[PDB]
Amino acid sequence: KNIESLFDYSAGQFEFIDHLLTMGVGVHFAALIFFLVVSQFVAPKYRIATALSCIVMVSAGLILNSQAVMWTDAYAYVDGSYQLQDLTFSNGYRYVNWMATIPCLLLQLLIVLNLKGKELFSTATWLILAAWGMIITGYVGQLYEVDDIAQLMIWGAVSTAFFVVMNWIVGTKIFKNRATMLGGTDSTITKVFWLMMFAWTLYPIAYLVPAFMNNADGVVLRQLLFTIADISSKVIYGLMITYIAIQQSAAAGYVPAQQALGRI
Ligand SMILES: *C/C=C(C)/C=C/C=C(C)/C=C/C1=C(C)CCCC1(C)C
Ligand SMILES: CCCCCCCC/C=C\CCCCCCCC(=O)O
Ligand SMILES: [Cl-]
Ligand SMILES: [Cl-]
Repeated sequence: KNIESLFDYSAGQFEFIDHLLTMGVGVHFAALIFFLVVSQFVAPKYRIATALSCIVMVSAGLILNSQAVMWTDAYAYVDGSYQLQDLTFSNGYRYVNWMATIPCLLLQLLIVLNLKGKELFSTATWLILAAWGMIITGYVGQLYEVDDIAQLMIWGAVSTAFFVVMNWIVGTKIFKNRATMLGGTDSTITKVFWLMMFAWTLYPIAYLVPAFMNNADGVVLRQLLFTIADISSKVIYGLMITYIAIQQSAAAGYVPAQQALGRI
């Protein structure tokens, strides 16, 4: 049902996609160790924001690892090209993983925004419901990326509605709570919003690839877009969230944070 299944791949195409996914695994697990070691310099009220980046690194790292092994399982070099064998490859498992990773990305944002108690629980709930609506409708949509492009588009429109409403909740909370933020991170959090808008918008662009580039090079482009988007939305984002957490920790008088920033 996926466009990947439609084509044979050149050695170049096949190896590049393998390299993209493998590099993706390496970057996320390398970043994992960074987040782990810097977590000790985060104050208790923010430390979970850094822990969530560790959780996202392993979650994303495992889905990329799984996609890479699925890629090599599904194809073999036969008569001059990589051709589909008995096992299958699908991006559908990415969508399932988003059900977990996207709530984690959203939660760590709410934490460094200094949301607490009732407002934190209510905002998280609405955000996660919006994200789940987006992911599920998008998942259904991509089941038709070969059979029914028109249906892919309509589910995509519904998904985009959830996306836009989710982004409005995010923007509203960021620009409202910006003032509460310490150590100059009221400025930094604004860049985080725009990083999110940019990186997350790459995913619906990837979703539309079967509509505007239905060929083997389109398959490569989609994996390339996922790689840019994953690294930006999880790793670069996590680094900024953790930077914000440490800076606010230091401004709040957390000595390990103050000492850590002092060494650099
Ligand atoms: C780390 C993974 C992330 C941040 C995934 C984000 C995914 C999206 C923003 C998905 C968006 C979609 C649409 C807005 C419409 C087309 C269907 C989706 C689910 C790809
Ligand atoms: C934050 C951005 C992260 C960037 C990750 C992507 C790094 C590698 C990017 C690709 C370089 C272009 C490779 C040339 C493609 C050759 C076409 C092909 O062989 O199929
Ligand atoms: Cl604290
Ligand atoms: Cl993920």
